[PDB]
Amino acid sequence: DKDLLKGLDQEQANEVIAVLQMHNIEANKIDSGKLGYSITVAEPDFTAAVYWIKTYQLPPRPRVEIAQMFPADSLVSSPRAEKARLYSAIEQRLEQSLQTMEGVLSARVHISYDIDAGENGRPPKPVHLSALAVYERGSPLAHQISDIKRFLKNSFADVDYDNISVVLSERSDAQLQAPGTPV
Amino acid sequence: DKDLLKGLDQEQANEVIAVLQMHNIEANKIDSGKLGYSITVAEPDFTAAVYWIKTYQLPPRPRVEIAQMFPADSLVSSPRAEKARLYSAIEQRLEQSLQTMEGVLSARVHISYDIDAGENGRPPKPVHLSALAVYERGSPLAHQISDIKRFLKNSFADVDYDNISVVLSERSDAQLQAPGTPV
Amino acid sequence: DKDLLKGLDQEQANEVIAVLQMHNIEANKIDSGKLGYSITVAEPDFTAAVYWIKTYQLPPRPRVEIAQMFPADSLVSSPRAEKARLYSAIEQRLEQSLQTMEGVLSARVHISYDIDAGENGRPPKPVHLSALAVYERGSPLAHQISDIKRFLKNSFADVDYDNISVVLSERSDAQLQAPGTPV
Amino acid sequence: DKDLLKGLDQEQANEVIAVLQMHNIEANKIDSGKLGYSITVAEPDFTAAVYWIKTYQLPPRPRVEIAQMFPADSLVSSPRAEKARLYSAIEQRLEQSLQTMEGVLSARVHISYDIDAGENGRPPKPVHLSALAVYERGSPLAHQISDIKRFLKNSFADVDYDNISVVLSERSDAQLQAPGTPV
Amino acid sequence: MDDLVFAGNKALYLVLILSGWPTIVATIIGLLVGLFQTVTQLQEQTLPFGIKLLGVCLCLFLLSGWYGEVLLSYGRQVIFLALAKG
Amino acid sequence: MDDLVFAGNKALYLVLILSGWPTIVATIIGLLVGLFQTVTQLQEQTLPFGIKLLGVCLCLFLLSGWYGEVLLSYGRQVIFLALAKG
Ligand SMILES: CCCCCCCCCCCC[N+](C)(C)[O-]
Ligand SMILES: CCCCCCCCCCCC[N+](C)(C)[O-]
Ligand SMILES: CCCCCCCCCCCC[N+](C)(C)[O-]
Ligand SMILES: CCCCCCCCCCCC[N+](C)(C)[O-]
Ligand SMILES: CCCCCCCCCCCC[N+](C)(C)[O-]
Repeated sequence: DKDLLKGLDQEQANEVIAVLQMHNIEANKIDSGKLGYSITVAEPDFTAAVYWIKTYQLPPRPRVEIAQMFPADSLVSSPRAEKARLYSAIEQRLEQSLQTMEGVLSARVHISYDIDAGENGRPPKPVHLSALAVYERGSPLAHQISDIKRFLKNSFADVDYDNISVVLSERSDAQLQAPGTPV
Repeated sequence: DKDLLKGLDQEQANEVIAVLQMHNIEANKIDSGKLGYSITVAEPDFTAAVYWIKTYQLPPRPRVEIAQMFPADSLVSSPRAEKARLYSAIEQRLEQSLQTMEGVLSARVHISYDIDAGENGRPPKPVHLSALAVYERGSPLAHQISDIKRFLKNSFADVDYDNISVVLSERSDAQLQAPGTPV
Repeated sequence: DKDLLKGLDQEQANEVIAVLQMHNIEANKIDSGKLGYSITVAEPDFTAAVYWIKTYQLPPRPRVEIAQMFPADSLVSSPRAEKARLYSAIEQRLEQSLQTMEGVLSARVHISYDIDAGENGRPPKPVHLSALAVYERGSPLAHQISDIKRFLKNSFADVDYDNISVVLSERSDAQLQAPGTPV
Repeated sequence: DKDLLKGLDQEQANEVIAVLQMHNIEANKIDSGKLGYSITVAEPDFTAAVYWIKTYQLPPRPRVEIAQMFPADSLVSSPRAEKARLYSAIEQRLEQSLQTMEGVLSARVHISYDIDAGENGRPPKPVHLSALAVYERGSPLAHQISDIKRFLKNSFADVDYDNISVVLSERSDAQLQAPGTPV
Repeated sequence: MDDLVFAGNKALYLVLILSGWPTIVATIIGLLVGLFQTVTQLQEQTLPFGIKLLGVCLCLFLLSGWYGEVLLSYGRQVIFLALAKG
Repeated sequence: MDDLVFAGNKALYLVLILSGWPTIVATIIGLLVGLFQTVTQLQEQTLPFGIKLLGVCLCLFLLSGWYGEVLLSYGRQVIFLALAKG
């Protein structure tokens, strides 16, 4: 067996396994504890596995949130930093609320950070919002965009339907059958 | 066997192997632990391997992000350094969101840093955006530029469709068959 | 065998090897560990090897980046220094993005450093950009300049097509066959 | 055998060998480690070798770069010093970029240091540029001046084609045959 | 109103920030020299002054720039708050 | 403003070097007279002051000509800068 990757996290490993199985590559996950997980494949599949790891840029980088840049361990933080932490917490709370709606599997939300020129004496600017979401198969997406827009509009003090962008997509085909073992 | 490279990391090694396999050069990856990975090839292929290493300038440099220039552990932070870390984190969070859209494999995003003036005295100037992305084979690229533009427009306080550039490309042919071993 | 060079690094060694092989000179690489790499050639080829080493000025110098002159790990940083590190990071991030376009092998980018005046009490000059790129054989260079210009224009707050210079070139012929051994 | 020089560096010794070989003088390079390299010739060639060492002023002095005058690590810097380090880095970066153009072997760049006056309360003068380059044999120099002018023009905020000087030269004949040994 | 309260608060905040570093180094030098004079028994009293003068002047050289950028930005801000009403 | 930068930095450098010499002399004398009291194990308040005064007066008798040269040079230079534009 040939080593593809070592020292992976659990949530990196399960993503790599998922992407290899989709292309009919049988892979194995091994746990070394403090050394993390290792991924191995057979030689006939080695070439393909390498090319897919390249194409998808695996393993995935960790997920980024703006509050990571303003750790709140400061001695004191400016208005600019406080207003950033605030907005970054509202974004996460909204994504978690949308995941509870009917038939939504996952979503992402973005808010226009007015903080760029907070506290230069000038007045603030109206807010804008963007959302992505994934639906179960057979959902009337067109009829479901209205609900999302309606829900988002009243979460903020001044928002116009014109300023809300919504993009929806359906889930891909289910991967239920196991890949074939090399002869 | 002749040594091409030593002391690589895991990402550098997999990128090298991928590019060599594409040109029909069979290569071997060896792990020395604390010394990293080593790459070796047969003599008949040594010349070619050297030429391709030179042409692609492997092994790749690590990826660059603007926040690396303004460590938060500094004794002092100015407004310029704070706004630099803010924009450097929004760019990354947009790239991570685009990777979730239907049929995208990877993407890159750029924002106009107006922070190179203090936003003082002179009023601030409108934002510009650029995006690059890669698509699965058989995608109507022309019809897909619209979605990206729509999604990006509302992510900031003031952006015009005229100020958004989008460049798309398709994935190359898959490298599935293994290279032949030298006689 | 005659010693040409000692204590080279890995990248220097592989550069020298590539240049010599192109001219039909068989060379050998030896590893001394903490003492680096050594390059040796046969006597019949010594004269030519010396002449080419002079002509190309090998071994290559380390690559220069502007931020090296204004290290961030320093007690205090003048505005000029911070304003310099910002640009010297944007340059590198654009190079790294261009390398991802279809068919490009490598690129270099340059930006006009307006920091060479503070422009305090003064209107800021417009930005100018220059770019160099190398393409795979059989690429329609003429039709590819447009994409690059379009992409670069929106990277900065105010850029005119007239202020963007682009120079393209094709890859040279591949060196695949091995050089002949002296009789 | 007579001693010409001792305690040389690697890159001094190689230049000396190259110049003696070009005039039909067979020379030998010896390594003493901590004592550096030594160069020896036969008595019949001693006179000629001394004449050429005088005429070319060998061994060469190291390259001079302006940043060596203004170290980054002094306690304090006036604006003039910082501004000089900045241009002293842009020169080196442009040289390294031009060396990647098609068929260029080596190049030199010079920039007008306006820094030697403040231009405070005053209009800062426009920039001037000079470049030297060496080409492989069979290059249409006349047609290649345009490319370099076009490329350098946009590297700075305000440059006129009139203010750019470019001087080109072809490579000399190749030294491939070895010199004859005294009878 | 809140603009008044904000600007007045910020004034004290800037005093604190700018003055803080010199007073820190003058403290640390005072403690170290005072200890040294107990570790080896010497009853001098100008030595602290001689050292701390060099200590304070050095960091005034270092921070000379940030001092002017902060005060300019503050002055522009308060002039805007005062005059730009509509 | 390279002129304001220069005149402002030089003023502080001149303060530091003009004042340093008397204080250095006073400190070295202070230490030696403090030591001698320890090796003699004999103690009084006044001996160090008495010697310090003489040490500083000699320092001034010697250097003072150079203090005048330095101050005149700076005095002219700043005036020429102030009225340089015309
Ligand atoms: C006894 C010295 C008291 C100095 C109080 C004022 C501190 C700021 C001095 C101006 C800024 C620093 N520098 C070096 C240009 O002078
Ligand atoms: C006592 C506060 C600290 C000293 C600095 C006072 C401000 C002086 C004027 C700053 C001018 C800045 N400059 C040269 C960029 O214009
Ligand atoms: C000797 C103590 C008083 C010296 C006062 C010098 C004032 C310099 C004002 C300008 C400071 C800011 N700077 C250097 C950027 O111009
Ligand atoms: C205790 C006296 C303090 C005087 C401070 C000024 C000293 C320098 C200027 C006076 C010099 C007099 N001198 C040496 C020319 O006679
Ligand atoms: C008793 C202390 C008197 C201090 C002031 C003495 C007068 C100023 C010095 C005048 C002479 C200056 N000098 C030495 C350059 O000629």
